[PDB]
Amino acid sequence: EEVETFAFQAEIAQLMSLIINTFYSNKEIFLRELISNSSDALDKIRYESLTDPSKLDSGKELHINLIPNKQDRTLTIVDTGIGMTKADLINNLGTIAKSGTKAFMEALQAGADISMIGQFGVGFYSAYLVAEKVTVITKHNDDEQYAWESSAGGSFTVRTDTGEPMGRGTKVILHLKEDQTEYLEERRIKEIVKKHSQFIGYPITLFVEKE
Ligand SMILES: CCNC(=O)c1nnn(-c2cc(C(C)C)c(O)cc2O)c1-c1ccc(CNCC2CCCCC2)cc1
Repeated sequence: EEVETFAFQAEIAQLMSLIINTFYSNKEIFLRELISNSSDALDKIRYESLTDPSKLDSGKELHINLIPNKQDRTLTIVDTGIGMTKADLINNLGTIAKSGTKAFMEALQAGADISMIGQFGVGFYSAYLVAEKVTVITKHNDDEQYAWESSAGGSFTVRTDTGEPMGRGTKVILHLKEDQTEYLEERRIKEIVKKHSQFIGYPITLFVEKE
C-alpha cells in the first residue's frame, strides 16, 4: 500500500446535509470556493517569497488553471500556490472539517449569509454537490507530493504520490456525477468564473478541449 485511511473525525455527513440544505439550488458555488481556496494558497507563496525568494525555486508563475475533460468526466483545478504538507492536508480536509462545520452552523443560526461558507474553512466540501469523488494532489516546498481522495463517506485516503511531479501547488480533480456534466462545458465554466471570481487577483485560464 503506502496508502493510509483516516475516518472522518467529524460527521462529514452533517456537513454534507448542511451543504445540500444550503446550496443544492446553486451548485456552481463549488467553483467559486475552489478558486477562492487557490487564491488563498497563491497569496501565501507570494507572501513567503517576499522574505525568502528561494521559496520560488519550485516555480515562479502564480496562477490557476481549469481543465475539463468530457471523456473522463473530470473537472480539474490546478494552482501554483504554496501547497500542503501531509499534516496541512489532514488538518485542512479532516481536522477543520469538524470545527469549521460547528462554527459555520452557529453563524448561520445567528443569521450569517450562506455565502460565508468559505470563511469557515469548509468551502471545499461544496465540491460534493457536483462530484461523487474528489482527488487532491498537493506539493509543498517542505514535504513530498501527496494524494488525498474521498467520496465523502466515512473516510479518506492519503498516499505518497508517484504521478507527474507538480513543482509546487495543489490540483483538485472532481469526478463529476452523471447528472452534473454541465460543468464540463466551456460556456458554463466561463459564466461561473465571470459571475463569481472576477475579482481574483491571479490569472485564471480555462483550457478548452479540441473535440
Ligand atoms: C498550510 C499552507 N497551505 C495552504 O493553505 C494551502 N495550500 N494549498 N491549498 C489549497 C487547498 C484546497 C482545498 C483542497 C482545501 C484547494 O482547493 C486549493 C488550494 O490551493 C491550501 C489551502 C488550505 C485551506 C484553505 C481554506 N482557507 C479557509 C480560510 C478560513 C478563514 C477565512 C480565510 C480563508 C484554502 C487553501
